[PDB]
Parts: sequence; structure tokens; C-alpha cells
Amino acid sequence: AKKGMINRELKREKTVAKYAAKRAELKATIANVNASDEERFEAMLKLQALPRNASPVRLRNRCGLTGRPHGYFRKFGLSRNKLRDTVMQGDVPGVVKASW
Amino acid sequence: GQKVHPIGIRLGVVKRHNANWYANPKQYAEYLLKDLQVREFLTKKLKNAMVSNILIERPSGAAKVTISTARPGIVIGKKGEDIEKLQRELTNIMGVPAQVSINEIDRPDLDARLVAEAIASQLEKRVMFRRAMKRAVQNTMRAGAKGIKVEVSGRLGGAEIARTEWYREGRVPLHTLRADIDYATMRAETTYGTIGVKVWIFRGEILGGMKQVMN
Amino acid sequence: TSPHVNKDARDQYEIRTYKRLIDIVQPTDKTVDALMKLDLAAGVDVQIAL
Amino acid sequence: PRRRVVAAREILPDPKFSSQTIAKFMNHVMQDGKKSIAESIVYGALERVQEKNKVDPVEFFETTLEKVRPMVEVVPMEVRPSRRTALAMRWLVDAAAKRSEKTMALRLAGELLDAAEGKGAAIKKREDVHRMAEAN
RNA sequence: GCAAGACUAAAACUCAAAUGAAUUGACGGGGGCCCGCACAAGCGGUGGAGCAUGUGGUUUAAUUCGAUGCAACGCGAAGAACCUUACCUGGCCUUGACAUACUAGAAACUUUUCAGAGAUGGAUUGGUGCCUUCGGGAACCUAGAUACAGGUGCUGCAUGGCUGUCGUCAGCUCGUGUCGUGAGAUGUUGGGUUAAGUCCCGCAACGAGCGCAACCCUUUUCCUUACUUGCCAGCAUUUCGGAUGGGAACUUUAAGGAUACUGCCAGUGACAAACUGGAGGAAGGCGGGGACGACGUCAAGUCAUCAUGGCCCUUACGGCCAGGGCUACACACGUGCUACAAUGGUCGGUACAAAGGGUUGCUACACAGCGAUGUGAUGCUAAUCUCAAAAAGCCGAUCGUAGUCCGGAUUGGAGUCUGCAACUCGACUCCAUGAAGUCGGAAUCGCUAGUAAUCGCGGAUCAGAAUGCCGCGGUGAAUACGUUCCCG
Repeated sequence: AKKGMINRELKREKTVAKYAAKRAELKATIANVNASDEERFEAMLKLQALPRNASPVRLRNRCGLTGRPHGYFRKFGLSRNKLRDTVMQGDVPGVVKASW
Repeated sequence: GQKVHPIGIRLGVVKRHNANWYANPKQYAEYLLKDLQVREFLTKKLKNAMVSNILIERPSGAAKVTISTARPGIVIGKKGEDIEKLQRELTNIMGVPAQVSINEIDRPDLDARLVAEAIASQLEKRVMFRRAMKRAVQNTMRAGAKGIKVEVSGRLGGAEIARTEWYREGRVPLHTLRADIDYATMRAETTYGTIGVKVWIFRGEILGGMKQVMN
Repeated sequence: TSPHVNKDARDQYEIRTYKRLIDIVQPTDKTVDALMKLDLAAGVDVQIAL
Repeated sequence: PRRRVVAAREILPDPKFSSQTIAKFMNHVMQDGKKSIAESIVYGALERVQEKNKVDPVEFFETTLEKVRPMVEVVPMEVRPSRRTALAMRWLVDAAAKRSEKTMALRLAGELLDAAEGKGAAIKKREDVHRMAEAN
């Protein structure tokens, strides 16, 4: 991937980490029954007023080695191209060729 | 056609893994990434130390890296100063204290990685590729190997059309899963591009299975 | 396995997680101390519950 | 198969009458693994013909199948004993479907009863076959 | 010489070759031999319909870029509302979002606001941190300067690495002797047999190595160890629920082992390799399946995973943002899903799996709703709790061949959930509507047994979004006379 895309993902991750507590508090207040309807509406507006990158749906899993955005395999954190190379030379513990 | 990786196909038969630790699904990815970073840093830092195998282990909240080298003196230092450094940067890269252990290779000519690195370094100095392959094969066969195969691919000798050459002496039974085959790949960067080098060394079959390999 | 396009050319990998259970009853005073003094082998995770 | 000659598969007799002819007829009737439905149809037909005429179902079925059984097929060629039974069951299956009784078991029982006395659509099919056969 | 022409017969100029025989390979619209779901024999599909998905074309501001006979077309993509995103419109930055090298200043940061579509810009708070030889150095930020950074821009026909294909096709090589002036040849050659250059007889040759087979995984029978979170044969108590005391038998779980070797018996081949039949045995001649792909072919595929020679841009072909597009639509093709019904539709009652997933997760149970779902609440970091209802199946009733009580496209209305946000462009629920379709031309595809056919279940990707892909089990067939013909 281009270096700009990797820096973009890094920036989005940092923003998500920064705004994590306030967003959780806002959603809890929204889902709080005991709070007044006015309070819930104000919390909804506050949650809608956050920066877009604060939301975690805009994060895309990329290969930890090359930044490829397709074929991720969350368990290893590597795209398929690097996963094949690293597995077949013995650097991934416990992974072997499967036959049955 | 294409050929399977000689170590990958034997990883569960007569070969061990270069990584030996356990992690739950949450920590597995983080551990793997830090291990790969450690391997890359070590490979970059110890080019001239004849380093072949790096084994990473995580016993319990710590790290242990075993480095197999043919020049333990360069890795260790005149008073062991460099091992303290290596531990410092490895503890920085990982998140746990790390111990560095040294494993001397007393037969450098039976190690596939070192032979490939020697051939690549020679090719990077405009040495004739046929001469380099023949010398490497002769030295390995004299060191007591049962067979060796060496292959070079690319713009050999500066030619505009790339081609693949290979030379072999002895036996290399790749289809036998219990054969002890060491395999290595290394690239040499010349002014005309990249030349790939592949080395296979056969050291005899392994009888008794993985149980006798003592997994 | 191919860099660009061969959907039927794939490598199939597996990883297995083995689990063992051990029960110790009527432990002698030396038992807990010896178990804690036992070394930690790499590649095996050990959990103890009292 | 060019070189290898393959043995013919051996099938088990049906649990009720121990008749491989009944088992093979059930196999011909069955679609996409619904052997239970095939058994229901065949056993219902046999019970129906038995209550109509007090005669052993195995004997009645074999006599009727021999009656419908072709010595030649359809452009004439020759056939072997196995093909004879295969084609007899094949032609017997369809006419029951084109009949008009409310259930397949009743339809097949009626078709067998009509073919036994010679006024059956399978009998007409065999007649077409042999009146085609004398052409050559 | 009637003629057509015959006979005798040069030079200028031009090239560094033109030739003969034999050797190795390659090729042939030359020959011979064999094998393969190649054809035959069967079962079920496609081409016809509606919808899903990919492609061509057309359209567009853009419809981003690759893959193109078999071997591209549910392909990269294991999952495009924003993001992804690479494309378009418009708004912005320029040593840069990111590295090293130099010169200085600043803890880093932190609270409220305003303008703006946002990128950005302007005000406004609090903090002012760490180590010391403490005269400054560690982190992070800001400012200036130039070598540079950056480029999913071009060349896969300059490359590495990786992959497809012939094709699981059966071949490919080496030593000492002999023959030839020589390049080279012999060995690998013929007769049987085999999945096999597998093996045996023949053979100026004898011997090897890699290919084949085996070693590896899984399934079928038995044994040992192990007895919980799993099991319940015997005993006892039962709230009749392994629920409880209890048992270690059985099922299972999962490590290590045993067993099959033509071993035995009866004939053949040849006096062999082999072949045929029988008993025992869970299994008999390779028991089934997976992984493993020889020397080589196609300037095959990938500079858009990555690396890399060369070329090109540098206030732009680099970088940031909001909206749009990749989802268009007179058409054509590929791969699929659902049907056309009675071996079926609907309704009521009632049985039997395997494998896999679960802590920002799966959820018992109760209440509310017709429902998607919501609220409260419980167990589970799991042989412990949970997803979970298996479905086809069996019993009973009804429908009685109708475009139907078949089919479920399309459209109107009303909702739930994920998400900052479902207009372009999500999934699901309810009411209403009820299209084509009555078995599909020339032609064409898959499959030889727990297979085809049919039925349900799970996972990767993933906030949400599978008829695709990768797996799991249930029910469970038909036919193979044979090698003419078609293909390789």
C-alpha cells in the first residue's frame, strides 16, 4: 500500500483511541432510561457532533507488514501473501499443512 | 511445475518450528508481529556475523532468542558488551525482558543459509556464476554432505535476457518426507537487477520420526 | 498461493490446541512448593486453581 | 473401461419379501434418496393387488414383469437379460404416473393389474417396440 | 531450322560463401502402439423463465486498475453506504501525511468555544513533566535550510519471489568399457505384466541416481494408559430429571501400540514376473480419502501484496477534505439460486446428526409485540454455560390437476436493527399485490459408491451486508457389452 494510506490508518486509529471514553459515556447516557428525554436528545446531538474518525466503523484491517487491505486473517494480523511466506518457513508456531 | 517449500512440508514431520510459544487468540497476533520485528532487526544488524537460525521462545512473561552463528566472537564482543546491547534492543522491541543465547555452528558448509549468502556475496562482486556454484558445491560435498543442489536465476553475467542455471552433486530426494533437507533462498543485488539463489543440502534420512526428533 | 489470480490454487493450514487436565487430591505440604519450583517449559501454558 | 472389466454391483433383497426383483423395482421408483416414499408406493401397490386378488405378490409381480419384459429394445438391436428387466421396469414406471388414481401406490397397482391381463399402457409400449422391431 | 528453336559461346558487375555426406534435437494437415467419465451404457443438469453474480458493449464527470481459448468471466475481492478507493467534481498544502543529515526555540499536552461541508483557521483554559558529572542531555512539538522524501505513474518483453498449464503425463540423467576419422552411439533394446522405466525373462554391454512406490495426515477392527467438565452396566435414594450417594463396567475423549505379509488352502502363467478362486479375519491383493507435481513447455500470469534495473512527475502524476461513482442499461455471454407441482403444497402431532463459533462475545429464563426485535436477568474465558430449532423423515386431516391452497418476481403501505449517517446504495419483519413459468431448439456439462441426486448445519472475511467460497453430517441410487467413433 502507499505510505499515505498507512499514515491515514494510523491517524484514524489514534483518533478512535482518543475519543473512546467520551463516546462510550454518550452512548450509555443515550441508552439510560432514567435520564430525561431532553438529556437523551442532547446526548444524541453530542454523539453526532464528534469527528467522523472517532467512529470505529471507518477502520480497515491492513497487513501488519505491507498494509494490504484484502485477505486479513485477524488471528495472525497478516495478509495472505505474507502469511504464506512466514508460515512455510517455520516462523508461525503451531501452524502446519492440513490434510484429512 | 512449482515445488512445495522443503521446510514447510516437513514442519510437522522431521522439522521443528523456529518459534516455540503459546498464546491465546487475543495475544497471538501481537506476539507474531513482535517476533517478526525481532527477526527483521536481527537479520539487518548481523549481516557480517554469519547468522543462520534464529529461534524465539516465550517461556513465561519473558523472551529467549537463540542465535545460531558461525562467528560467535563478532556477536558476543570482546568482553560480551554486544550481548548486553542485543538484550537492550530486544527488550525494547518486545515488551518483556529478553535473554540472548549463542549457538556455535561448527560446520558452516552444511548450513544452507550460509552457503547461499556466500554465493550471493560472490555474485555481487562480479565473480563468474558457474565458478561460484562449482566452488560452493565442491566445498559442501567435501564437508561431508550427501548431496547439494544450487540454482541461480536472473540476468546472469549482465545478460539482457534472464535465465536459470543449476548444478548438483550427490542425492537430493525431495519427495521423501523423512529426508533431512536444509533449504535457503537469498537475493544478490547487482547493477543490472536481482539474482536469486536457492540452495538445497541433503544430510541423510531421519529415522524414528518426530518422537525421536524429541518434540 | 498465487499473487494475482488462481482461486483454486490455495494452501490449507491448520493449528491445533491440545488440553490436559490433572487433579491432585490430599496434597502434602511439599506438593505446592515443588509444583511452584517446577520450571516453565516454553510452548506450554500451565494454569493452577486451588 | 478399455482394460479393466468391472464387476456388477450386488444389491440386498428387500426386507419384506427377500426379493431382489422387488428391491430393484423400488430402486427404479425411488427419486433423490427417498427410499421411504418408494417403499410406501411399492408396498401399497402390492397390498392393493393382493386384496384385489388373493395371489402371492411376488409371483404376481414376476409373472407381470415377464409379460412386459422385452426380448428386443425400441432401429432394432439386441439386449442382454439384465437390460430386459431394466427396460421392463422402466416402461412399467411411466404408465402408472400417466394413470389417474389419487395416489401413486393406487396408480401403480392399477397399472400392474391392467398389464397382467394385457390392457396396459406398458403393454402398448411393448407393442410399439416389437411392431417397430419387425421393420428390420 | 518452315517456325518453335537447337549448337558454339563471353564480359562488365556482385557476394563470402554456395555445396556433399553423416549426427543430435525440433517439427509434420507421416505410420504403429496404449491410456484417461474420451467415447459408449446410465442418472441428473445447462441453453428456455424470474432473480443473484462476473464479463463484453454502450452510457457517463467518473462509471478506478488488473485477469481474455482450454489454462479470463461467484477471477485479485476471505465480503464498495462513509472508510476501503486507487476514479470524478469542487475546496485546500507545498522539505510535505512518513526517514536521515543541520540550526534554534518549546514538556508532551490539556479545557472551553467561533467560522467552515470538511480539510483547515482563530480565540480560550489548566499543566509544564524525566535523568544527571546536574553549566545540559533523554522523549514529543514548533520554526528555518537542502540533499531529499512521495508516486496503486510506465516497462511482467529487463528481473527476484510466487502461481497456472500440459498433468499425477512417465519419463530424465551418470561411470568404466566397446564401435566410429569425427560430432556421437550403446546401455533405456524385444516378449509378458503393472497406476507406474512396477517387476520378471531376452539382450557389447554391466552397473547406478532422480522420477514411481513407501515414509506424513485422516477413516475402518482390537489392546494399554488416563476417569473430568465427559459415561451410567450393577447397588441404593429418588422431586422420576445421572437429579443424588455412588461405579470405572460401556459410549466417548486422545496419546501410545497391534494387525495384512499372497500369510494359509485350490489351479494357472513359464520352468518367472504375474493372474484366478476359497477359508479365517473388522478389513485380501493399492481397503477408502488427503498432502506430496521429475527433466521441461507456453517472452503464460503478477512492477496493484512485496522487493528490484531502467524510464517519467516534483506548488504535482505527491498529500488532506466533502459530495458523487465503482450499484448506470436499447443489448450479448459465463457461473449460479428458485420454480414450473400430487414421489407435492398447507396445517396439527412427533423422532434421529456431525463439525464449528462465543468476553468490546454467545446468551438460559420472564415480561411486551402478529413479527423482525426491545427491556430485565442468569451461566459461560467453555467435554461445565450458550449459538440450537437440525431438515428431509413418521402419523393424521385437507387440497383433487386448476396457472391452482403450484410459483414467489414486481409494486403500494407500515416497521426493526447495525451504523455519525441506509436518497443514490443495507439486511430483516408484517399487511396488501401475485409476473414469467405447465419441464425448456440446434447444442452442451458433471458424475463409476456412501459417489450422483436430494436435505439441513457451521465458519473465514465482517459494525451491518452470501444464492459465492471453504467445511460438516442425514437419506441414499442407475449403469459399464466394449474400443470402431470424438477429444487430449
